[PDB]
Amino acid sequence: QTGYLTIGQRYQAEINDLENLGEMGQVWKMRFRKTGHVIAVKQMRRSGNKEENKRILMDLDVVLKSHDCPYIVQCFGTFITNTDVFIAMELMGTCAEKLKKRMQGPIPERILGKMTVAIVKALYYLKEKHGVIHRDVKPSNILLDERGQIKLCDFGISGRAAYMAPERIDPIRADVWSLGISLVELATGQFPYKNCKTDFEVLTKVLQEEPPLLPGHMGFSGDFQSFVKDCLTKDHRKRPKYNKLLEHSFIKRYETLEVDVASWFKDVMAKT
Ligand SMILES: *CCC(=O)N1CCC[C@@H](n2nc(-c3ccc(O)cc3)c3c(N)ncnc32)C1
Repeated sequence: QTGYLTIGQRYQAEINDLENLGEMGQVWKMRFRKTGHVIAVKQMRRSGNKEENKRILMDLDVVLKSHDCPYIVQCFGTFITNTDVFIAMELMGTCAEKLKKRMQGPIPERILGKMTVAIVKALYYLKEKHGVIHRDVKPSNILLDERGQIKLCDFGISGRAAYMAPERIDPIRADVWSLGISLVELATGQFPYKNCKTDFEVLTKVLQEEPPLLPGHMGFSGDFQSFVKDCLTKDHRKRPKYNKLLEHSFIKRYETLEVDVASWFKDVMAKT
Protein backbone atom coordinates (compact mmCIF):
# COMPACT_ATOMS: atom_id res chain seq x y z
CA GLN A 1 0.00 0.00 0.00
CA THR A 2 3.11 2.18 -0.35
CA GLY A 3 4.20 3.56 -3.71
CA TYR A 4 0.75 3.60 -5.32
CA LEU A 5 -1.40 6.68 -5.96
CA THR A 6 -5.10 6.29 -6.78
CA ILE A 7 -6.53 9.69 -7.68
CA GLY A 8 -10.27 4.70 -10.04
CA GLN A 9 -7.03 5.08 -11.99
CA ARG A 10 -4.13 3.73 -9.91
CA TYR A 11 -0.57 4.82 -10.70
CA GLN A 12 2.62 3.17 -9.43
CA ALA A 13 4.49 6.38 -8.59
CA GLU A 14 7.08 7.69 -6.15
CA ILE A 15 7.81 10.93 -4.32
CA ASN A 16 9.75 12.69 -7.09
CA ASP A 17 6.92 11.99 -9.54
CA LEU A 18 5.28 15.01 -7.87
CA GLU A 19 6.00 18.72 -8.36
CA ASN A 20 6.05 20.84 -5.19
CA LEU A 21 3.86 23.91 -5.78
CA GLY A 22 4.46 25.40 -2.32
CA GLU A 23 3.25 25.01 1.24
CA MET A 24 -0.37 25.55 2.29
CA GLY A 25 -0.79 27.59 5.47
CA GLN A 26 3.60 20.68 6.87
CA VAL A 27 1.10 20.25 4.02
CA TRP A 28 2.38 20.69 0.46
CA LYS A 29 0.35 21.44 -2.65
CA MET A 30 1.80 19.08 -5.26
CA ARG A 31 1.13 18.26 -8.91
CA PHE A 32 1.24 14.73 -10.35
CA ARG A 33 3.69 15.04 -13.25
CA LYS A 34 2.25 12.03 -15.08
CA THR A 35 -1.31 13.36 -15.51
CA GLY A 36 -1.40 16.89 -14.07
CA HIS A 37 -3.62 16.33 -11.01
CA VAL A 38 -3.09 18.64 -8.04
CA ILE A 39 -3.10 16.97 -4.62
CA ALA A 40 -2.33 17.85 -1.01
CA VAL A 41 0.65 16.07 0.55
CA LYS A 42 1.57 16.04 4.24
CA GLN A 43 5.23 15.33 5.02
CA MET A 44 6.10 13.56 8.28
CA ARG A 45 9.85 13.69 8.91
CA ARG A 46 11.37 10.79 10.83
CA SER A 47 13.35 13.23 13.01
CA GLY A 48 10.23 15.28 13.81
CA ASN A 49 8.57 15.77 17.17
CA LYS A 50 7.59 12.45 18.73
CA GLU A 51 4.19 13.72 19.86
CA GLU A 52 3.43 15.37 16.52
CA ASN A 53 4.35 12.23 14.57
CA LYS A 54 2.15 10.12 16.85
CA ARG A 55 -0.78 12.46 16.20
CA ILE A 56 -0.14 12.39 12.44
CA LEU A 57 -0.10 8.58 12.41
CA MET A 58 -3.36 8.44 14.39
CA ASP A 59 -5.02 10.85 11.96
CA LEU A 60 -3.94 8.77 8.97
CA ASP A 61 -5.18 5.62 10.73
CA VAL A 62 -8.73 6.97 10.95
CA VAL A 63 -8.56 8.40 7.42
CA LEU A 64 -7.57 5.04 5.93
CA LYS A 65 -10.40 3.34 7.83
CA SER A 66 -12.99 5.82 6.50
CA HIS A 67 -12.45 5.35 2.75
CA ASP A 68 -16.24 4.96 2.33
CA CYS A 69 -17.46 8.03 4.26
CA PRO A 70 -18.06 10.93 1.83
CA TYR A 71 -17.72 13.58 4.57
CA ILE A 72 -14.08 12.74 5.43
CA VAL A 73 -10.97 13.77 3.51
CA GLN A 74 -9.93 10.82 1.37
CA CYS A 75 -6.29 9.73 1.19
CA PHE A 76 -5.00 8.82 -2.26
CA GLY A 77 -1.74 7.08 -1.37
CA THR A 78 1.39 6.93 0.75
CA PHE A 79 5.14 7.08 0.12
CA ILE A 80 7.65 5.91 2.72
CA THR A 81 11.31 6.89 2.39
CA ASN A 82 14.27 6.32 4.70
CA THR A 83 13.77 9.83 6.15
CA ASP A 84 10.14 10.86 5.54
CA VAL A 85 6.55 9.71 5.18
CA PHE A 86 4.46 11.46 2.52
CA ILE A 87 0.66 11.26 2.79
CA ALA A 88 -1.16 12.15 -0.43
CA MET A 89 -4.67 13.45 0.19
CA GLU A 90 -7.60 15.06 -1.59
CA LEU A 91 -6.89 18.75 -2.23
CA MET A 92 -9.56 20.85 -0.52
CA GLY A 93 -10.05 24.60 -0.77
CA THR A 94 -9.81 26.08 2.72
CA CYS A 95 -11.28 25.74 6.20
CA ALA A 96 -14.43 27.40 7.51
CA GLU A 97 -12.29 29.50 9.86
CA LYS A 98 -10.59 31.12 6.86
CA LEU A 99 -13.93 31.39 5.06
CA LYS A 100 -15.26 33.45 7.97
CA LYS A 101 -12.24 35.77 7.96
CA ARG A 102 -12.54 36.41 4.21
CA MET A 103 -16.30 36.90 4.43
CA GLN A 104 -15.69 39.51 7.16
CA GLY A 105 -19.18 38.73 8.44
CA PRO A 106 -21.80 36.05 9.08
CA ILE A 107 -22.00 32.95 6.90
CA PRO A 108 -25.48 32.33 5.42
CA GLU A 109 -27.70 29.74 7.07
CA ARG A 110 -28.17 27.73 3.87
CA ILE A 111 -24.40 27.17 3.73
CA LEU A 112 -24.26 26.20 7.41
CA GLY A 113 -27.20 23.85 6.88
CA LYS A 114 -25.26 21.76 4.37
CA MET A 115 -22.25 22.09 6.68
CA THR A 116 -24.26 20.81 9.65
CA VAL A 117 -25.52 17.75 7.75
CA ALA A 118 -22.01 16.82 6.60
CA ILE A 119 -20.44 17.12 10.05
CA VAL A 120 -23.03 15.13 12.02
CA LYS A 121 -22.94 12.24 9.54
CA ALA A 122 -19.14 12.25 9.70
CA LEU A 123 -19.23 12.23 13.51
CA TYR A 124 -21.96 9.57 13.44
CA TYR A 125 -19.94 7.43 11.02
CA LEU A 126 -16.92 7.58 13.34
CA LYS A 127 -18.79 6.42 16.44
CA GLU A 128 -20.81 3.72 14.66
CA LYS A 129 -18.46 2.01 12.20
CA HIS A 130 -15.22 2.61 14.13
CA GLY A 131 -16.10 3.66 17.70
CA VAL A 132 -14.26 6.96 17.14
CA ILE A 133 -14.95 10.26 18.87
CA HIS A 134 -13.37 13.36 17.36
CA ARG A 135 -12.87 15.53 20.49
CA ASP A 136 -11.84 18.64 18.51
CA VAL A 137 -14.66 19.93 16.28
CA LYS A 138 -14.10 23.57 15.30
CA PRO A 139 -14.31 25.77 12.17
CA SER A 140 -10.61 25.21 11.43
CA ASN A 141 -11.40 21.48 11.06
CA ILE A 142 -14.19 21.95 8.48
CA LEU A 143 -12.84 21.90 4.92
CA LEU A 144 -14.61 23.27 1.84
CA ASP A 145 -13.69 23.02 -1.84
CA GLU A 146 -14.54 24.48 -5.25
CA ARG A 147 -16.98 21.63 -5.97
CA GLY A 148 -19.06 22.41 -2.87
CA GLN A 149 -17.92 19.46 -0.75
CA ILE A 150 -17.86 19.71 3.05
CA LYS A 151 -15.65 17.33 5.03
CA LEU A 152 -14.15 16.87 8.48
CA CYS A 153 -10.37 16.57 8.49
CA ASP A 154 -8.31 16.40 11.69
CA PHE A 155 -8.47 13.20 13.77
CA GLY A 156 -5.08 13.59 15.46
CA ILE A 157 -6.45 13.33 19.01
CA SER A 158 -9.44 11.11 18.27
CA GLY A 159 -10.33 8.53 20.90
CA ARG A 160 -11.76 5.01 20.88
CA ALA A 161 -9.78 23.50 22.75
CA ALA A 162 -12.28 26.23 23.67
CA TYR A 163 -15.19 24.20 22.23
CA MET A 164 -15.24 21.71 25.11
CA ALA A 165 -18.51 20.23 26.33
CA PRO A 166 -19.59 20.87 29.94
CA GLU A 167 -19.36 17.14 30.69
CA ARG A 168 -15.75 17.17 29.43
CA ILE A 169 -14.60 19.83 31.91
CA ASP A 170 -16.57 18.40 34.87
CA PRO A 171 -17.40 14.70 34.30
CA ILE A 172 -20.07 10.30 24.13
CA ARG A 173 -21.90 13.34 22.74
CA ALA A 174 -19.21 15.89 23.66
CA ASP A 175 -18.56 16.51 19.95
CA VAL A 176 -22.14 17.81 19.66
CA TRP A 177 -21.40 20.75 21.96
CA SER A 178 -18.33 21.65 19.90
CA LEU A 179 -20.46 21.69 16.75
CA GLY A 180 -22.98 24.02 18.40
CA ILE A 181 -20.30 26.53 19.37
CA SER A 182 -18.87 26.35 15.84
CA LEU A 183 -22.29 27.04 14.33
CA VAL A 184 -22.93 30.10 16.52
CA GLU A 185 -19.48 31.45 15.65
CA LEU A 186 -19.95 30.99 11.90
CA ALA A 187 -23.55 32.23 11.93
CA THR A 188 -22.77 35.45 13.81
CA GLY A 189 -19.15 36.03 12.80
CA GLN A 190 -18.26 36.37 16.49
CA PHE A 191 -16.76 33.78 18.81
CA PRO A 192 -19.08 33.54 21.86
CA TYR A 193 -16.05 33.63 24.19
CA LYS A 194 -13.86 36.29 22.55
CA ASN A 195 -13.66 38.52 25.64
CA CYS A 196 -11.89 35.77 27.60
CA LYS A 197 -8.15 36.23 28.10
CA THR A 198 -7.18 32.72 29.27
CA ASP A 199 -8.26 29.17 28.51
CA PHE A 200 -9.54 28.64 32.05
CA GLU A 201 -11.83 31.68 31.87
CA VAL A 202 -13.49 30.12 28.81
CA LEU A 203 -14.15 26.95 30.82
CA THR A 204 -15.76 28.93 33.68
CA LYS A 205 -18.06 30.84 31.32
CA VAL A 206 -19.15 27.50 29.84
CA LEU A 207 -20.24 26.11 33.22
CA GLN A 208 -21.45 29.36 34.82
CA GLU A 209 -23.29 31.09 31.95
CA GLU A 210 -26.29 30.11 29.87
CA PRO A 211 -25.60 28.43 26.51
CA PRO A 212 -24.67 30.96 23.80
CA LEU A 213 -27.72 30.61 21.56
CA LEU A 214 -28.41 32.13 18.16
CA PRO A 215 -29.81 35.67 18.05
CA GLY A 216 -33.43 36.20 17.05
CA HIS A 217 -33.09 39.35 14.89
CA MET A 218 -30.96 37.91 12.05
CA GLY A 219 -33.68 35.97 10.23
CA PHE A 220 -32.52 32.57 11.48
CA SER A 221 -35.06 29.84 10.82
CA GLY A 222 -36.86 28.16 13.71
CA ASP A 223 -35.23 24.85 12.80
CA PHE A 224 -31.75 26.41 12.92
CA GLN A 225 -32.26 27.90 16.38
CA SER A 226 -33.76 24.61 17.58
CA PHE A 227 -30.78 22.56 16.36
CA VAL A 228 -28.28 24.88 18.05
CA LYS A 229 -30.35 24.82 21.25
CA ASP A 230 -30.21 21.01 21.26
CA CYS A 231 -26.46 20.94 20.59
CA LEU A 232 -25.81 23.41 23.43
CA THR A 233 -27.56 21.40 26.15
CA LYS A 234 -25.40 21.75 29.24
CA ASP A 235 -26.22 18.33 30.72
CA HIS A 236 -24.96 15.56 28.44
CA ARG A 237 -27.77 13.19 29.47
CA LYS A 238 -30.40 15.44 27.88
CA ARG A 239 -28.17 16.18 24.89
CA PRO A 240 -29.53 13.88 22.15
CA LYS A 241 -27.52 11.07 20.64
CA TYR A 242 -26.59 11.14 16.96
CA ASN A 243 -29.52 8.84 16.15
CA LYS A 244 -31.98 11.51 17.32
CA LEU A 245 -29.88 14.35 15.88
CA LEU A 246 -30.04 12.96 12.33
CA GLU A 247 -33.85 13.09 12.65
CA HIS A 248 -33.97 16.81 13.52
CA SER A 249 -36.03 18.96 11.16
CA PHE A 250 -32.98 21.15 10.46
CA ILE A 251 -31.12 18.02 9.32
CA LYS A 252 -33.95 16.73 7.12
CA ARG A 253 -34.45 20.07 5.37
CA TYR A 254 -30.88 20.31 4.06
CA GLU A 255 -30.57 16.58 3.36
CA THR A 256 -33.00 17.16 0.47
CA LEU A 257 -32.58 20.85 -0.36
CA GLU A 258 -30.28 21.76 -3.25
CA VAL A 259 -27.98 24.57 -2.11
CA ASP A 260 -25.33 25.99 -4.45
CA VAL A 261 -22.41 25.65 -2.06
CA ALA A 262 -19.88 25.57 -4.92
CA SER A 263 -20.77 29.00 -6.32
CA TRP A 264 -20.93 30.60 -2.87
CA PHE A 265 -17.47 29.19 -2.19
CA LYS A 266 -16.02 30.55 -5.44
CA ASP A 267 -17.71 33.92 -4.84
CA VAL A 268 -16.15 34.23 -1.37
CA MET A 269 -12.75 32.99 -2.57
CA ALA A 270 -12.77 35.62 -5.34
CA LYS A 271 -13.16 38.41 -2.78
CA THR A 272 -10.22 39.91 -0.90
C1 LIG B 1 -8.23 25.83 8.29
C2 LIG B 1 -7.25 25.48 7.18
C3 LIG B 1 -5.80 25.65 7.40
O1 LIG B 1 -5.34 26.76 7.63
N1 LIG B 1 -5.05 24.55 7.34
C4 LIG B 1 -3.69 24.51 7.86
C5 LIG B 1 -2.82 24.32 6.63
C6 LIG B 1 -3.21 23.06 5.88
C7 LIG B 1 -4.69 23.09 5.50
N2 LIG B 1 -5.07 21.79 4.90
N3 LIG B 1 -4.99 20.70 5.79
C8 LIG B 1 -5.35 19.57 5.14
C9 LIG B 1 -5.40 18.21 5.73
C10 LIG B 1 -4.28 17.69 6.37
C11 LIG B 1 -4.33 16.42 6.92
C12 LIG B 1 -5.49 15.66 6.84
O2 LIG B 1 -5.53 14.42 7.38
C13 LIG B 1 -6.61 16.18 6.20
C14 LIG B 1 -6.57 17.45 5.64
C15 LIG B 1 -5.70 19.98 3.75
C16 LIG B 1 -6.17 19.30 2.51
N4 LIG B 1 -6.39 17.97 2.48
N5 LIG B 1 -6.37 20.07 1.42
C17 LIG B 1 -6.15 21.40 1.43
N6 LIG B 1 -5.73 22.08 2.51
C18 LIG B 1 -5.49 21.43 3.68
C19 LIG B 1 -5.53 23.31 6.76
